[PDB]
Amino acid sequence: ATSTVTGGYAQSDAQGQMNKMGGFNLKYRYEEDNSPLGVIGSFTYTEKSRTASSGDYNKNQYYGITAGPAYRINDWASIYGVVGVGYGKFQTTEYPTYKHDTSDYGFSYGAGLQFNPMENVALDFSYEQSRIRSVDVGTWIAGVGYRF
Repeated sequence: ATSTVTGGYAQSDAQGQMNKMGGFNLKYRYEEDNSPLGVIGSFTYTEKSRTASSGDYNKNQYYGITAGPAYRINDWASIYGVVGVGYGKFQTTEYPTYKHDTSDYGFSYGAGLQFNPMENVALDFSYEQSRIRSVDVGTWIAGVGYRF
């Protein structure tokens, strides 16, 4: 009741001399009447398969937490806007100790369309933009969920 479970897949665009990335997203939503908006929170984790040479594989991970108000249109015209914080960090494989890891945060903004009936048959699609340092992020997500 008054809860939603959605899972989706994200693809992130690569800048020249780089590779694409994949992300998994989980979302929770609260059910609200017309006059208060619905609250959605999403957690995203980025992953990349190992690359040639074991010197640098899946070293970099990205974490993002976003929150925003959904507006429910009875037609398939629903509008959601969300803002989050995303950061990247390098983690040690296990034993090889070194002091080269770095961390940086950026602000992401996204918008999506939503059409939902009861049960799993509700779908949402959103695009997210990360603000432009020497690498710029473009992410498209598609998720499916159910309510109560």
